[PDB]
Amino acid sequence: MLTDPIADMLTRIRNATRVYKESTDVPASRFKEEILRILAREGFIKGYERVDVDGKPYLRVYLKYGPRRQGPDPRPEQVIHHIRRISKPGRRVYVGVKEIPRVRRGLGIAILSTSKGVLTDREARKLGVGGELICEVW
Amino acid sequence: PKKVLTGVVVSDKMQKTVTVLVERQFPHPLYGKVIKRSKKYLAHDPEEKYKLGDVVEIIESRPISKRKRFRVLRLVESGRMDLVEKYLIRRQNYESLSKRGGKA
Amino acid sequence: PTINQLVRKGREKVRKKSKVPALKGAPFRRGVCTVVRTVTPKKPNSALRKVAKVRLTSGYEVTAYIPGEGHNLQEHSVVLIRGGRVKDLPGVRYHIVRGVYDAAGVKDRKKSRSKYGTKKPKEA
Amino acid sequence: RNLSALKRHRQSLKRRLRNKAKKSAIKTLSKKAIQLAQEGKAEEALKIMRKAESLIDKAAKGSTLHKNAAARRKSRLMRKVRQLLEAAGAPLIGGGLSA
Amino acid sequence: GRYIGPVCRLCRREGVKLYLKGERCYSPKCAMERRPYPPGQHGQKRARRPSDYAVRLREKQKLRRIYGISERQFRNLFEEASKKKGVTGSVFLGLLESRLDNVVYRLGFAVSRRQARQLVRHGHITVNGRRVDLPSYRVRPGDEIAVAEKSRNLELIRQNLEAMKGRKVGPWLSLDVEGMKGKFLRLPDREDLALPVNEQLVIEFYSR
Amino acid sequence: MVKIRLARFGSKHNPHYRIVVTDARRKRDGKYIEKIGYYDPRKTTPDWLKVDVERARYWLSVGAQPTDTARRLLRQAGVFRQE
RNA sequence: CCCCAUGUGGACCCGCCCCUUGGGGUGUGUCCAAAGGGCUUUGCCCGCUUCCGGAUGGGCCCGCGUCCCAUCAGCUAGUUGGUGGGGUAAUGGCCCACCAAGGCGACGACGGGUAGCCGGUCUGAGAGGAUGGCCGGCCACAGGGGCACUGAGACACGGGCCCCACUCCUACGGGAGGCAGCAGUUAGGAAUCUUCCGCAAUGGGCGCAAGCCUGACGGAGCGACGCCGCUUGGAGGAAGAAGCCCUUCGGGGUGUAAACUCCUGAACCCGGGACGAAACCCCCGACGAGGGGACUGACGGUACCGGGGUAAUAGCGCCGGCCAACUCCGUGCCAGCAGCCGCGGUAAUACGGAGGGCGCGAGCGUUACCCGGAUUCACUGGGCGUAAAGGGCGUGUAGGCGGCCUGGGGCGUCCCAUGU
Ligand SMILES: [Mg+2]
Ligand SMILES: [Mg+2]
Ligand SMILES: [Mg+2]
Ligand SMILES: [Mg+2]
Ligand SMILES: [Mg+2]
Ligand SMILES: [Mg+2]
Ligand SMILES: [Mg+2]
Ligand SMILES: [Mg+2]
Ligand SMILES: [Mg+2]
Ligand SMILES: [Mg+2]
Ligand SMILES: [Mg+2]
Ligand SMILES: [Mg+2]
Ligand SMILES: [Mg+2]
Ligand SMILES: [Mg+2]
Ligand SMILES: [Mg+2]
Ligand SMILES: [Mg+2]
Ligand SMILES: [Mg+2]
Ligand SMILES: [Mg+2]
Ligand SMILES: [Mg+2]
Ligand SMILES: [Mg+2]
Ligand SMILES: [Mg+2]
Ligand SMILES: [Mg+2]
Ligand SMILES: [Mg+2]
Ligand SMILES: [Mg+2]
Ligand SMILES: [Mg+2]
Ligand SMILES: [Mg+2]
Ligand SMILES: [Mg+2]
Ligand SMILES: [Mg+2]
Ligand SMILES: [Mg+2]
Ligand SMILES: [Mg+2]
Ligand SMILES: [Mg+2]
Ligand SMILES: [Mg+2]
Ligand SMILES: [Mg+2]
Ligand SMILES: [Mg+2]
Ligand SMILES: [Mg+2]
Ligand SMILES: [Mg+2]
Ligand SMILES: [Zn+2]
Repeated sequence: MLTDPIADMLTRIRNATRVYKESTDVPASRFKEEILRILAREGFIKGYERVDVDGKPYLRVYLKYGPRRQGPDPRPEQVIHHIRRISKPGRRVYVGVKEIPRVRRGLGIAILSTSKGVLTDREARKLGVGGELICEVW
Repeated sequence: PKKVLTGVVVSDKMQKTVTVLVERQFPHPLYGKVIKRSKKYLAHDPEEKYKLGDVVEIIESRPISKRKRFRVLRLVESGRMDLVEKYLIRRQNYESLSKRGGKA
Repeated sequence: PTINQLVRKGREKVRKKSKVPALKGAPFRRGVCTVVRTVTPKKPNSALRKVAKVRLTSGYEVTAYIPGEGHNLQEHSVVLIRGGRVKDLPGVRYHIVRGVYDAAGVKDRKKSRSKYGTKKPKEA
Repeated sequence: RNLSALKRHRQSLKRRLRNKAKKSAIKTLSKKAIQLAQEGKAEEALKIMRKAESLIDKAAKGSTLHKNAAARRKSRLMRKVRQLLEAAGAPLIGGGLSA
Repeated sequence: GRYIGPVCRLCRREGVKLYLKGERCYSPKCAMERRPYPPGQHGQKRARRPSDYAVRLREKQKLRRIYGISERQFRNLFEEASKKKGVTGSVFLGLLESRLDNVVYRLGFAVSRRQARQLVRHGHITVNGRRVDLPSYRVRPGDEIAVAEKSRNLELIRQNLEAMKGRKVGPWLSLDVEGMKGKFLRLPDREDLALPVNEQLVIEFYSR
Repeated sequence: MVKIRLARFGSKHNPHYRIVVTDARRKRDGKYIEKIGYYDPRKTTPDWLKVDVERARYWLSVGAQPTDTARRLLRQAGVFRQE
């Protein structure tokens, strides 16, 4: 079965970007859409949009890359150099507002899920709350 | 506060006493995942009220017997052997894994 | 191993094994000489290594190296063992402390005297 | 040798004997009474009970019975008695018994 | 007992001038004059590419032999300067320059650091009146460091305080050559010292 | 019996007591019930005797029995002055 | 020590009320108190009795946490529960009679091994690992085993009884002992101190007080055992003594080091000499608040102050690489070195000495052990095609894990306040 929907999505994204896909579909879920909202706002993805594949709901994720490069291998630098799942089924990970990590010395983010909604580490710290540590992106 | 607990009556085989199986959860001190252990308490049932399968609230009390420091505060939800089953089925595997072996 | 597995079986802590059953794990042990033989080296090395069977107060009967240019150990001489094997002599796990008990220090030792237990020579 | 405070042991023995003597009297009378109530004889069952009650409270006066030790004794003496007296009793003397 | 032994030989090993004698270390004889090569039967032979250790080692030995201090005491100052807030490097140097025996030297009372050590030791020194014979004594900002009255007449003290006429003083200090007084204004900063030292490597050496 | 007394906390030749409320039976330097003051025998500083008279009076309020020397210090901080 | 009385009151039975496990009130019945002593002696002091309350200390119960081995898998009869009862300050199989047939276990029972536990300590970037000595908190024990008495309190280290072992006295019947208190002896061990001073200070027991007792404690003694501080000098002083080492025999090194000159002056001497001590007590005043007054230090004639005053201990490890420090000579797979790799069989920076050097310095080095380096048990932070590592395959129990949408709950999870 599909054991971890959230992890499935981060991977679909990690996988598509590595081959430079423009778009990329992932089965829609309220929660997954909540995450994508941050991904866009934090500028990691051009954005995303609801779509119907074979009749079922999906979320097109519009990938973003750096510009073309010089020398051999003109492949663009990724905008999403990283993106790793943390809390996972059978090893849930929650943090207090004092334990919210500082990803990549601030240049990267961390998406938490708080009783105040899905926020980034900075947002969470502001609202002074903690919660399940969904993932880490940079 | 006299500690209050909730569990299931997995045994009604004694007089004025019942065996409540209180479940508990928590994060492993080193590996963090939420593990789930469980303990059986012998609770005092004077009226012989509570029956096998009942979910009850146990309350810290004054000793009643040796190995018996809890009284059945109240009933939370009656009948539901789906739980007693787990407990019994688990006791059943014990009936082996020694010199023979537990079914399946 | 899965997290749930780690929870079940968990990691096993490593157990170091001593290399010097000078028993009591004591720092030193005193014994009595039995045989002041002279073994030969191993693999490449060659020479007449001076050794000594010792009856320890720890109840053990062991073989010990006798460091130094020349010794004075005999049959029933009391000695002190300090632990430390000798790469060439299979079976020798301790050195004998020179300058203690019946083992006299090395004569004419003008350097690393701390070892070879020799007092400070009075410069004329 | 000689820690003149042996005197303590010396006195312990007396007190031991003094106590021991109070209690045996107590027990004797207690049964004595319980057994009278037992056989249904009202009157003298209470009369004796009162003595028991007295000796007990006095035992608690000094350090013989002392404390609730006295209380326990008294209570576990009026219950048994009044009940056993339910054999056509009718607490005459009604001594230690609020009729 | 802090070293005590041929000293212009350290000057030589560090291949750099060390003022471990105040005077003379000027008069064409600090030995670093026409003989800046290390002491011993090998001094003149070619030197090999030092190891990272060798370099960090030599750097610390320098900074340290400059204040004629024992590794033991030196180290503790460092571990102290490591805990306290602020660039360990300089903070460390600050504490080194706050030694009563150093200050005395810094204020011209003594010609060398050794000499100053003795003046402090033999009681010839003061700190806010009360005399202090502890070379490791840590001078704070706002302390008068005067010469002992009874010693103000000492031949030695009169010469040095004399030649001290005109001679300027560190910007973190100040002295009244009259009553032979002086004040520790503030903790010197890395810039205030023209030390042929690179604490960078000293910190790194205690990192190993 | 609960007392108000001194507790050696100094060091060799540098004694520093702690006016304390402890049970008569403890080590003198054992676990007290509450601290209520301190005393520097040698007045090595201008502040050689604090007493928090508020609290003392409370303890005396209920059986606290002061060592003689403790009382003498409590008096100094006018724990008794009833003006 | 006892009896009678007085009953503020309190205890017990029963009834009732409020409370809610045995908490508080109330009515009848019953039951239960006491000791005196001292004076500045008609008053004050010390003290006695009953009850309620505080304070302190403690017993008992419960949740959670607390090593290794599964080559220990089943354990259990007072065993699990019940009813009545004993015992206790009190709950309870704690103990007893009777009844029931239960209780525990792979979420590791039972058994074996190891170990007092904690605040903390060592290490570590941390997580963690190791540890629990000194100091403080708790527990346990007092030659081994068992037992109770007296008491508010003990099953009672310097109290009692019995059994056991051992030591001593014995007129051989029978007795007396227990340093895991301070000091000390002996044995064992690589190894661990003075049969010291004092009750002055803090604390403790009794006493109205004076005061007595206090190997608790405050001190001094020994031991670089550890930490910290300090000395063995400072300045000048040759293109550079002698000796010793090396050399291309020109010279280079030890080295401003020395010698010598001048300066300061640890030790040591002389004089002064302490804090820690203010109460208790006396006097006035009400034995109160408050005021005044007197006594008292082991350390110790020590710290410290002032005067005088001598240049006045240096050692230990290392110099092949890791690792900072190189030459000659001797030796010849020897004698030896060695943590690892290794070095020595006639040119050895690796053995021994010397000269020179590096490190550290009243220390230096070794041995032992813990943490580190070791992400080499990997949670942080590892792996399994061929390096060690996928179970011969399936079916399936327990267990671990779980698609999309909505609503209730709020157990996990997050936040605030508060107590600890
Ligand atoms: Mg009788
Ligand atoms: Mg490190
Ligand atoms: Mg009467
Ligand atoms: Mg009278
Ligand atoms: Mg209370
Ligand atoms: Mg019972
Ligand atoms: Mg043990
Ligand atoms: Mg690590
Ligand atoms: Mg740390
Ligand atoms: Mg830690
Ligand atoms: Mg710990
Ligand atoms: Mg001990
Ligand atoms: Mg013994
Ligand atoms: Mg009693
Ligand atoms: Mg004894
Ligand atoms: Mg011995
Ligand atoms: Mg005293
Ligand atoms: Mg006293
Ligand atoms: Mg000189
Ligand atoms: Mg006195
Ligand atoms: Mg080198
Ligand atoms: Mg050697
Ligand atoms: Mg040769
Ligand atoms: Mg070597
Ligand atoms: Mg050599
Ligand atoms: Mg590790
Ligand atoms: Mg590996
Ligand atoms: Mg293989
Ligand atoms: Mg296969
Ligand atoms: Mg295979
Ligand atoms: Mg098989
Ligand atoms: Mg299943
Ligand atoms: Mg789900
Ligand atoms: Mg589930
Ligand atoms: Mg829901
Ligand atoms: Mg909640
Ligand atoms: Zn120079």
